[PDB]
Amino acid sequence: TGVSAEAGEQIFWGDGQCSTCHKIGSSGSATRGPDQEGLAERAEERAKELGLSSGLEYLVESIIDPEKYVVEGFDKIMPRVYDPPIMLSREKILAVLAYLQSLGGEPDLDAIMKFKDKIPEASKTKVKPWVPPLAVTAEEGEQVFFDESLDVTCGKCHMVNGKGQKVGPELTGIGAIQTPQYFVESILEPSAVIVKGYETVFVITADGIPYNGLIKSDTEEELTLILEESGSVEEVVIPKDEIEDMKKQEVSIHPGNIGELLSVRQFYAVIEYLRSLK
Ligand code: HEC
Ligand code: HEC
Ligand SMILES: [Ca+2]
Ligand SMILES: [Ca+2]
Ligand SMILES: [Ca+2]
Ligand SMILES: [Ca+2]
Repeated sequence: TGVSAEAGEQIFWGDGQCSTCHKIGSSGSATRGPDQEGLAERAEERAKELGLSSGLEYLVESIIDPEKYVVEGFDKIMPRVYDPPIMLSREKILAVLAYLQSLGGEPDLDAIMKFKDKIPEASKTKVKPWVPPLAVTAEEGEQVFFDESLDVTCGKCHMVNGKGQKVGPELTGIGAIQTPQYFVESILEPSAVIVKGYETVFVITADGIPYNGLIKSDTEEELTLILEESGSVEEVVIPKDEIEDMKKQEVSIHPGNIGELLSVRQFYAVIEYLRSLK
């Protein structure tokens, strides 16, 4: 569809997967990444802070090396979209850059095209095939994911296509977006990346009672938390008028001991299941 902001808009909201994490003002509802309304002017400010040549250069860097600068208040969750699974082509990345410049600015197509030689070509990805060390399948991993007889049951906290229970985020579609490495880290190192909105808070009430958990809901009169202990979860409803302090902690309720609770087979099967969630 060429290199035009119009093409880029279709890709951002489509096969680039950008809108699965980013909203633009009142368009979209995704929150895993920052709202991109006003991004073109923000990029000019980022480039100044970072000693880059232009806002455009910051936008390019943000796609080609997402980890190089991490927006405050977010973790290293954005994938390299020119690598698997997304495998977004170079022409589509150039188009998306034109779209990003249109978010409060003016696309500069000649300037974008000069960055072509810095954008990796998806077909030339250097990522190696994911090969688990024993034979596992996605269907086997689905069984593990929902198995309530294990010492961890992913489905107690994550929904897929209407199955499971919501504590952490819904995982439907994540295999179209994320890498097996991100799945490994998410399972075994849960606090390395905290999905936005799923932070643990530490609350203290006026009566001196502590509660540490994630926020399920937050109304004008009640804060509902989900607490976790030994893989089980529990709700508590705290009257807002009784809250003395609340602080976000960079820690996850996803358990930290899954490497002790899943066999090698179960673990690699679950990864294959996650990859399959297109
Ligand atoms: C969720 C898994 C994401 C996907 C898919 C995409 N992005 Fe993203 N992006 C995400 C986060 C959490 C962050 C902030 C942390 C960081 O890496 O800096 C970003 C950031 C950006 C930025 C910078 C925004 C800023 O305010 O400075 C840009 C320009 C950006 N992301 C672009 C972008 C595009 C075009 C995507 C589709 C090809 C895309 N992102 C996907 C999370 C996620
Ligand atoms: C509730 C006590 C949980 C259990 C059991 C499991 N997960 Fe979890 N997970 C939970 C939360 C609250 C969060 C968000 C905060 C964070 O740590 O990032 C997560 C996150 C993930 C992710 C990342 C999702 C994303 O959108 O990027 C993945 C891939 C994930 N969790 C996988 C997963 C698996 C496979 C589990 C069973 C072995 C599992 N989780 C259990 C909460 C809880
Ligand atoms: Ca970044
Ligand atoms: Ca995590
Ligand atoms: Ca009140
Ligand atoms: Ca209790």
